[PDB]
Amino acid sequence: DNRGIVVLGATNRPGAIDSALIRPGRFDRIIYMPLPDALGRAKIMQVHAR
Amino acid sequence: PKPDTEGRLEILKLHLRNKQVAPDVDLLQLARDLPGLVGADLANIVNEAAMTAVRSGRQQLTARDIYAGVDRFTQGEVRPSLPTAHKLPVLCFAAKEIGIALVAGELRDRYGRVELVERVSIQPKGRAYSRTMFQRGTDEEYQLMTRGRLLDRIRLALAGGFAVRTALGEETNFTAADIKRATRMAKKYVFYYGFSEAGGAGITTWANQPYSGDF
Amino acid sequence: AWRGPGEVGDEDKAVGCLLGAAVGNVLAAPYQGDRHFEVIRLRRNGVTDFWKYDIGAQPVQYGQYTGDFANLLAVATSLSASRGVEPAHLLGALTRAYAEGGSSVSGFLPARRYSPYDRLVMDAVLAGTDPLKVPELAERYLAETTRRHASSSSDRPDREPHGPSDLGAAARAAPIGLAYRRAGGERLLAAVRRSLEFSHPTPLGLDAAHVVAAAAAWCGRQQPGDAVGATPAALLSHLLNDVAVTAEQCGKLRLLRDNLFQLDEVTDWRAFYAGPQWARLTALFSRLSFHGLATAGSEFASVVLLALLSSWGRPEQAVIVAASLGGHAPATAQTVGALAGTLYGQSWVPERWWRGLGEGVEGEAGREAVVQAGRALAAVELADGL
Repeated sequence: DNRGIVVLGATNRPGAIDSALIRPGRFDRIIYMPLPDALGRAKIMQVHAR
Repeated sequence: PKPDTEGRLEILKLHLRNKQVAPDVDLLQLARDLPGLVGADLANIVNEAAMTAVRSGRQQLTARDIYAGVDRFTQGEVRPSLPTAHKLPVLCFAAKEIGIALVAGELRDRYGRVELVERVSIQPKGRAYSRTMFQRGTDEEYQLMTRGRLLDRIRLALAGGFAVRTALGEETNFTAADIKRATRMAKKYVFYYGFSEAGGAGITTWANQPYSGDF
Repeated sequence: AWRGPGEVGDEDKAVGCLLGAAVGNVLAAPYQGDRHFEVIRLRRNGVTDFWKYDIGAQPVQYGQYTGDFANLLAVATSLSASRGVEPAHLLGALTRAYAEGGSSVSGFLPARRYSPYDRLVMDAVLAGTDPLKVPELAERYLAETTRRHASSSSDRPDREPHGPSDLGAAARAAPIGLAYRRAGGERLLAAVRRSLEFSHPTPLGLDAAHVVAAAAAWCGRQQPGDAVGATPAALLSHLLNDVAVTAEQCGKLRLLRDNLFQLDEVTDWRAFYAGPQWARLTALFSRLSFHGLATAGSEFASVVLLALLSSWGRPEQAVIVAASLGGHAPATAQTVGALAGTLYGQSWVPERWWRGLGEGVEGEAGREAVVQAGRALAAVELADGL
């Protein structure tokens, strides 16, 4: 019953992950959240600000 | 026993037995250039090559999608590119790799010990900003370190920093890592292997033999 | 120190005025925004040939000039057509030389490198804004940039004072000065004020363009012969006595007059860049410009006059020095070459620069179009205002 189930496995290591779960139908989706630059930082401050 | 060479060729052919492969992708060179890898990583590499070809809007032609699939799991993730603001980082992290590839080609001339350059990236993909990949020669060429091979390796180490210096007209910190590698290689050249002329025949009275990884 | 052809015809003078700006803008194109100590180490043999491997934001192709020389060429062609200064036709030619291709993302992504204020002004006059309300859309940032300068004193180009006191007013005033050369001084001042009515209405930009145009006019009048007319001190005295009204412009021109040693003939540029003459030149240039960036009109005109008069009698050395000074290198070298061409005709341009101009992406037809613009600038008549 994986209808709508979702697991976000926060990984602070890109190049060390189990070889079995990186297959299709599994943990094969990857999101590199980058550090913000000037624009992004500024917007964060403005959001907190208001 | 991890598969290698012929076993890696068999694994790559098994995972590419239902997908069209362009003739420009050297399967033997790809198998020799990916040592120690198993089927549980080559399947992912072929998978990501197929998905990159699908996202590229064409069939699996050219070697760039295969190289991107290899890079996605050897140098994981893709960092944002170098900024176009200011001409410093695009010049430094192109000059070092251009100089390394140029020195590799020049040492492939005359001597021939230095292997050919596969690619230079300069797009940051994980823990690094630029790369130079070397077309790993066959084994039994790596089972023995020669004096000329070590000299060529020292030159290839110094090449990136001296190329950055030649491009900028200025010394940078890019020579620090190259100096750190080349000094260790030169100490192995002089002391342990005894390739130098120290004492008139190269045999020093002291050498630092490396220890095992079990410590 | 007098070149060679002691008498130069007006045709040769005007074609040299166009071609010196052409070769300066092409030669100093990849060094925009770089500093002099970075430039003299990038090009250790000197900036003597056109560069083929620009790697910057908008990589300038081999033999290609930038938007500053595009605006100068548009000003020259519009002035030759109108026999004077008419702002409507001037902006028509400026926009015709601006909308030559790009990507409407709609900043239009111009084919050549353009100043930020120049791009803003052209986009505003192409966006329906009338070309007399400068602060209506030209105070986008600028005033907000001054309000944002309250906690930073950077020399970064993003914080350079680009606006109505920019150098684009004085970068394209040399054709106006050469056309209004024998029509007097007051009419030349009126022509310059007509020319900058849509982009640079400030007294600082007006004085910068006035100094440049008056120098161009003067250069056109005198001939490269005896030192009675060939004297940088006389040019500076004439500019100070007749053209320089503002305080900062006056002070920069006197700071030039006091100093201004004459550079010797230079063969080994690698040895020259490590020499006391280049050290003194860089010290004076750093006194006349903030951190190598003469964004202000007074600083830019003083830097142009320094690069032109410090190597008096060697216009090629002047253009190379202005290219190697960095900062706003293409506009500075274009203005120095334009003044050197108003002085000397088409005989000092080396065959390497001729072949590089001809063999580039803006070549053959472009080089002969620059020559034809010079011919039209020589052949245009005005009868003291027409």
